[PDB]
This record gives sequence, structure tokens and C-alpha cells, in this order.
Amino acid sequence: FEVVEEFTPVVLATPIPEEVQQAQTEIKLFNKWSFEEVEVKDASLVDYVQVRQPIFVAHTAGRYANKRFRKAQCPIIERLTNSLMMNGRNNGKKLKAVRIIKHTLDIINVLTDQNPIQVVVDAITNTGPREDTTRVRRQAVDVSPLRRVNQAIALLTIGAREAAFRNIKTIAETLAEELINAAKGSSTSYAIKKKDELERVAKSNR
Amino acid sequence: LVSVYDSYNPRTILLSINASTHPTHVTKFHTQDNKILATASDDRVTRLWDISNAYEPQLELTGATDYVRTLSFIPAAPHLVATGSYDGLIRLYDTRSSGSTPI
Amino acid sequence: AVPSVQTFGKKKSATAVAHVKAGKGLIKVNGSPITLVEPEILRFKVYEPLLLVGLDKFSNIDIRVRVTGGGHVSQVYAIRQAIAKGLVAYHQKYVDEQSKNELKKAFTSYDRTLLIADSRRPEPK
Amino acid sequence: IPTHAPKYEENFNPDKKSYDPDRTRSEINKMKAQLKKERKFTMKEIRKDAK
Amino acid sequence: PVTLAKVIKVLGRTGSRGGVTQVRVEFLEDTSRTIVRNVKGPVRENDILVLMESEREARRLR
Amino acid sequence: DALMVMPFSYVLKFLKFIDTVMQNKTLLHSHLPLICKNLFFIIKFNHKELVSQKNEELKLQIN
Amino acid sequence: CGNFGFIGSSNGSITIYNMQSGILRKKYKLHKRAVTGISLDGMNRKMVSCGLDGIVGFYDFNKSTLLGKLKLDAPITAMVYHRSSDLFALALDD
Amino acid sequence: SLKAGERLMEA
Amino acid sequence: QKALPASLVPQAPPVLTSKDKITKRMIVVLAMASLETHKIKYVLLNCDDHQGLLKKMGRDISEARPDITHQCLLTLLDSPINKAGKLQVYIQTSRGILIEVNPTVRIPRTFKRFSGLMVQLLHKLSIRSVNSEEKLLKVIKNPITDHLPTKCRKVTLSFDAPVIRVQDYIEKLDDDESICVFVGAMARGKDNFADEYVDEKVGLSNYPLSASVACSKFCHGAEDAWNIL
RNA sequence: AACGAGGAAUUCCUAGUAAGCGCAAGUCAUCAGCUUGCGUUGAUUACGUCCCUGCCCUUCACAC
Repeated sequence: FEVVEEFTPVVLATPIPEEVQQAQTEIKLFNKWSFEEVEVKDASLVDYVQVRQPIFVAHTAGRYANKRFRKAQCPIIERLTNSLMMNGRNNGKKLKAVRIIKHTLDIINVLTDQNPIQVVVDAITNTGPREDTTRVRRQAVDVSPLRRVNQAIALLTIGAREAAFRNIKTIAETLAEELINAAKGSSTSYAIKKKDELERVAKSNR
Repeated sequence: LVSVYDSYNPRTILLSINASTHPTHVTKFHTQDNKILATASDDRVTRLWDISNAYEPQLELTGATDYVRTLSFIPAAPHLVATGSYDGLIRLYDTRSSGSTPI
Repeated sequence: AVPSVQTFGKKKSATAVAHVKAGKGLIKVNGSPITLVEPEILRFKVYEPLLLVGLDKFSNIDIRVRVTGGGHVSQVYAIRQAIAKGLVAYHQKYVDEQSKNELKKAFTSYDRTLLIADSRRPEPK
Repeated sequence: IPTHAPKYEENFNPDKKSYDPDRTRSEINKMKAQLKKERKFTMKEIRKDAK
Repeated sequence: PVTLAKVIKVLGRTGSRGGVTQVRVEFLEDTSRTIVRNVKGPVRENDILVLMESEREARRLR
Repeated sequence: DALMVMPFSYVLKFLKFIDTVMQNKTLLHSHLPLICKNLFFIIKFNHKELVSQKNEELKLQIN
Repeated sequence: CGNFGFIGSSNGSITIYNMQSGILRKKYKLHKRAVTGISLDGMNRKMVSCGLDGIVGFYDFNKSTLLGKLKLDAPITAMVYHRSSDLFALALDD
Repeated sequence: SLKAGERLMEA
Repeated sequence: QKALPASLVPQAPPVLTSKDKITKRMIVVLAMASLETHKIKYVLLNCDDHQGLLKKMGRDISEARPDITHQCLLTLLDSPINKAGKLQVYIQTSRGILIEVNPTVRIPRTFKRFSGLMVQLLHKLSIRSVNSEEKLLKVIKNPITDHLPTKCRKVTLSFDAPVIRVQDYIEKLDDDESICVFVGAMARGKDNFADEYVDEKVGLSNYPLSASVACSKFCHGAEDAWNIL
């Protein structure tokens, strides 16, 4: 059983490279990573770590500050980029952040053969704290999934930024090692240590 | 120190490892497996590094009584590792086992 | 007269005028092919329509886009909007309306901005 | 660990100023500051009288 | 072991401290069981919370 | 809203209350309309958890 | 909807054209003998075909997938599809 | 002080 | 037959600062330090020299003793652990000022000069070396938590709390972490100053302990604990 | 000599907002020790609560 929708080879007068045609076949991030196999391991974070709709580039110019929970619909890569641009000096500079993210994904593919987007999602899942404290003395409280995603992105980006503030390492590579360690769950990553501290302080004052 | 650069991009340094205080003469990647990197030092220990985790070695082969300047990985037997020292002995190790003592 | 349709895309001050006419998939932006559009990092953004509906449909039309105003990013968004609207308009005028519906559904499935202007008009609160 | 001595000026007064090594430099700084005050105060008073 | 409970209702007029919302959750493992918990972040019905303890009952936090 | 906040463990306490109020016929008719509205509201809100319980003693009290 | 016309060939190929422009869109190749009947439901979702090979195939027009395949004892000769009830009668060779 | 619902629990 | 390090030359241990957060460290926080300035010149208020003045400000003269802060800041920097480059000091002034002390500094031994530094320190917000290469004493933005190492254990000195063995406590504690101690430099008062930061409180001996001896005692154990000698 | 991002306290701020960038004009008052316009790049966090702090309001069916 065969279904045929194209009876003539498609050659355009304007030369089009082959890689963009392989992108015609499937939508891939930076035309290098597929969204097909990524899944959020933790059930709770599903519906709040959006990876289903595939995007070529993180830039979308969407409207995600109009309603209360529109942010969840944002692609996770774009939220990570937007969190990358901070400390004033970087403010307004999204394209530089997108470049950093492209480089970081490449580095992650290098040091680890896994699909990098899977590493990003695993880091965001592992690092997001599950209980917090509120000042009354402190009392333990639970944490909403959106606020967990927010802390995950913020902790990862802040840890990476502080790691390479006055180090030979650049933002791209330090972010790469941060995401990789978070996805492993190892205690080296700033984000995991901060999350463990928050959860343990909650545990003491439950 | 052992430095891993992106070939054809000399500016970027991907990973820097402080293998040992002594000189590090031989640094070879593993042919079958991409991630594991081997290093040989005049410290006479041929540490087996991993690119993902640089802080500690995955395995630390030892036993050579002289400078180690030759490391070889046997094709089709990724577990096996072959090292040669100026002792006059070629030591063969198995990474699948605990290691640290030549087979 | 050769069949031709005209469309406009707008983003901030950037405005793009697209003429889509019967042709051979000769697509140009400001008198140059798409592949040279800059900045490089956002080039795939301009490729978003081409890849979505498939290059086979463009194989029978030529697109001329002339863009003025705005900055780099707004220029790119104007280009992609103009290309999408021109493609749909030509498919409506001189091709079956079924393909028109298919094109609109694919585009509005990916990102509605390709078809409707994104005007962040002020709202007092 | 290396050990270094603190630097400080006994009987420090923040209202009083950093001791300057060069007396001419200190003295001219005193004169410029006096000039700026008196120009501002005279300039202020002239305007009010004119008004 | 950590349980997953989906909120079914966001209680109102609870007099909780600012930014803490008192909610009623039903466990995913046992849809019948329900417990009342306190949530720190923005919460809406049908989202899932990770309960570390299923024994404690929420109390108004002033 | 006050009844809505109530955990289930107090609802069984609340149902045990209405049972005891039923014996004293004077109170029952003094506050019959109030007992009805609260009782039926408690049952509607957390119906699902109530039925799932297999406690026979609860069954008799509802009888 | 009056937008698609299906033509069944004697060599087993089912072609789909567009009525308003007359431009070929898709082509289904399941039967190896002549196709003697084609029909599409009211919803334009499920398509059914029958051929002298005695085989009836079930296609999903929207996704262009073969839902299932059914073999009968004898060659099929003609088909009528009742859109309201989703029943279709085959005049077999026996 | 205690709010509606909370008083009923202590009662 | 493990080989030797390539170079056996003695190397000064790196100076540990708030910027480095990963390295194992002992932190001693002299909470409730009574360091306050007022113009007469400006003078660090003293429990004895300025008793009439402080009455005018209405603050009780009992809690007007920076000498305890002096003594503790003397013993801590002078302990071997500091010489081993594993000890860093923070001071929380009662008014609410958080001062970080670089391990490098050598405070004057006579109290009078130390008063000279602090009044300078509070006003200029920083002190520089004689050779003018590093800032030994600097004021920093609260809260202390952010400057503290990421993975860190926090305790306090509570007389009422159970007695513990400091050497035992440190050994049992995890490795990559670091330890803080919040010693209340104030003479007498309720031991809740660091409660919001800390998680547990511990005791060092059944007899009462002054701040200085408490720090030195806690310091001594860590040195045996980490083999500092 | 001074200095390497600025202590305590205090103020402001919710989408084309905060923040970064330049280009023009100087429009009878104000402004050039500057003021006002124009476009470019453009986020994070909340959008709930009356728990604290203030201000304010109240005491023609059916059903209640």
C-alpha cells in the first residue's frame, strides 16, 4: 500500500540547501535536534514544561504576559533564553542569548551523546523543588508546578551566570556543565544543592 | 593538565582536567566509546577519564614501576586497555572488572 | 495578463510588500534570494512558511518581497507574514479553494501571527 | 597564609578629610572649594536682589 | 516515596497568609482519598502537587 | 464556605453529630431547616469520598 | 463536499483529483487487479475500495493510511455506499 | 481570631 | 608504591573569600556585636569610657561592650585553622551591619587601636592594606545567607542545648558541605539571634562559655577533625 | 592620593512594562550644567489575598 503526493521532483529556481529540506521533513530545533523523543519524566511537571509544539528558533515574539497561566504554553527553550538575559547589561539582548543557547546545546551534544533537549528537560524536572517554607518562624508548604518550573529555570541560569562571572569559562560552557550535572542529579550543580537546601529546611520545620 | 578543544575552533576550550601534578604525556580517546578519555602520566597511573564527569576518574589503572608513555585500546574489545611502560612490560587491563591490577 | 497577487506584512514600523506570480519557485527578498537574508540566526524564521506547506507548492510560483522600515527582527517578521499571506492569496485566486483551506489550517496551526497582524495596542488598567 | 597589616588613620573624622600627601595639592583644593561656594552664594544672592 | 495529588478545588475565604492558598487534593493513586494542603505558588484546579507526606492535615497559617 | 474547608475526617464527626441530634426530638424540630441545609451540602460536596468508604457503621448512621 | 473526484483504474490504482482545478492530489495503490468501486463517507474521513481481486480496503482519507484490509471469497463487481447508515453492499461474483 | 469553619472544627 | 607529588615546595594555602563557595570551610559568625559610633570626634562607644553619653542615647550600658568582639576576633584569626586557610569570619553588628573579615588581616592587639579601625570601618565602609593590594575589612549587603557557602551546615551556641563533642560532630557531618557557627558576642540575653538562619542549636559544655573560649574550643575540634594540627 | 559596582536605611515598578541604544527638534510658560519628541532591542516575577498596614462603604416576582 503506497500513497504518492508528489509526482515531480521539486527543484526551485532559487537554490535551496539540502539541510533546510531535511528540515522540511521534520521540525527540529536549530535544524539539529528533534522534539519527537523528548518527554517530561515527572508526571506533575507535564502540562507546565511545554515541548510538544516544535520550533526552529527560540525567538517567537509571543504574548505570554497577558493572562495568568499563559507562560506554561511557552516553549521551554524560549523561557530558558529569556531567563538567560539578566543583570541589566544583557537586558534587551535576546539574540545574544539565543546564540548562547545554541552553543550550549552543541556543547551538551558533545560531552553527552544524548539529545540535548532531553537533558534540558531532565534538569528542569530534577532541580525544581517540591516543598518550600513560608515565614510565619518558618512553616513548610507545598509548591505549585508553575512556580517549580520558574525556580528551576531561575536557579539553573543564576548558577551558570555566577559560575562564569570571573572565570575563564564562558557562559555557554558553564551553562552546559550546569545543565548536564542537573540532568544527572549530581550534587555538583548549584541548582541541585540549592533545591536540597530548600527541601531540607522545609523538612526541619514541617 | 589535559585540555580538550573543539577541533577547528582553537578559541573555545570545552573541558580542562587537572590529571596529575606530574607531566601528562599520553592522552587518547577511546575508539569504540566516545565519552571515555584515557590519560597517562609520569605519575605511573593511567587514569580513565570521562568527559561528562571530569572531577574524578572513572577508573585508575596502576602497577607500572616506571614511566608510562604508551596507551593502546584493542579494537572489538572496548573493555580491554593496553599500556606499556619503560619497565619492559606491556600491561593489559580490563575496564569491565574492578581494574587497578593487570590481567 | 500573468496571474499575480499582492500582500502586505507589518510588524512595528517594518512593512513588506510581496508579489506572488506564476513562475518557477524564484523567491527573492529585496532583490536577493532568501538564503542571504540576515541575521543568520533568525533565517529559519523566514523559512517557516516554506518548510511548513512544503516546497512543492512554491515550485510553480515566484515571490518578490520588498521590505522597508523597522529593525532586523521586525523586518524578518514582516517578511514571513508577507510570504504566507501572498501564498494563501494566490492559492485562493488561481488554485483550488481546498488547498487554500489546507494552507490556512497548517499556518494557523503553527503560529497565527503568519496571517493576522500582531499589534500590541496599549491597554490601560 | 600570607598576613597583611590594616591601613588606617588614628583619630579619623569623616567630616574631616583624607590627609593629602602634597601640601600644595591640599591647599589649592581648599581654595577651589572656597571659590565654588562663594560663586554659588554670590550668584544666588544677586538673582534674589534682581528679582 | 512521594505521592502525587491533583487539586480538585481551591478553597476561598480561608484567611490564609498572603501568597499561601489552601487547596483540597485527591490522590492519583487512590482517587477517593482527599486531603487539604497549603500551596505556596500560583495554583489552579486540576494541576498536580508532589506531597512529601500524606499524613499531615493543613492548618490555617495566619 | 465554612463547610467547604472542612477535611473529611471532620465530616464523619459532623455526621456523627447529626445522628446524636436526631435522638433529641426537641432540637431536631427547633433547627430542622438548618440541619437539612448543612447536612445535604456536606454530602453533595464530598460525595465521592463518602461512598468509597466501606465502613458499615457509617452505613447504619446514614440509615 | 464536491471537491474531490476519485477514478479507479483497471490496473489497481486509485487517483484523486480536485474538481475545481482538475489537478492531481493523491494516488492510492493497494489493489493489484481492477478496482470496481470507490466511495467516501459523509464525513470525508473513511474511504472504502473494492476490486476484482475480491479485496476490500479501508482507507483514512484525512491521514492517508490503510485502516484495515478484508478479503472475500469471490471477485467483487459493483458497490453502493449508503452515507446515512454507513452500510455498503457488494455484488460478489458468487 | 478564628474564622468560620475553623470555629466549627474546635466545636 | 604511590609516587610523590611532582613539587614538594611549601605553597601558601589559597586565601578563602566569600566569592568562593565550593571549598570546605569553617565559618564563625560573631552575632550581636556591639559596634556603634557617635561624635564627641567620632568614637566607638565603650561600656566604661562613655557611660553618660550612652545613657543619653538611652541604650543600656550592659550591652555596650565591643571588647568581647575584639577578644573573639583576636582568638579566631590567631588560631591555627586560620593559619591553615580554612576559617573565615563574619560579624553581625547589633544595629544590623554585616562585616566580612578576610582571613588575611592581623588586627591590632591593643583594644584602643581596634576601636580606631572600627569607627573608620563603619564610616568609610572599607579598610585597605598598608601595601594597598586587598581590602581586609569590608561591609556587605545583608542577609548573611547569600554570602555563605551554598551547601552549608548552620548551628548556634546555646547554653540550654544538649552538650556535644565538636570533634565528633564535625566528623559525622558530610564532606562537600561547610560549617557555620553563630556565636552570640553579646554578654547576656536570649539565644535566638540567629534562629531564623539556623536550623538546630547545640551546646559545647555544661558550664557556661564566654564567646571567645567557645570559638577557640569549637576551633580546636575542627583542627583535630580535619587533621589541621 | 583615589578606586575595582557601592553598607544601614529608604523609594519606585506589571507588557511593548523594567532596562540598554542611538537620532532629531528646541515651538511666547520651563529647558541647553538641559528639556521634549522619534525609532531600535525587549525580559523575569505577580495578575491572587484581605493574613499584616492604611483608606473607604454598609448595618416589583422566584429564592434567600
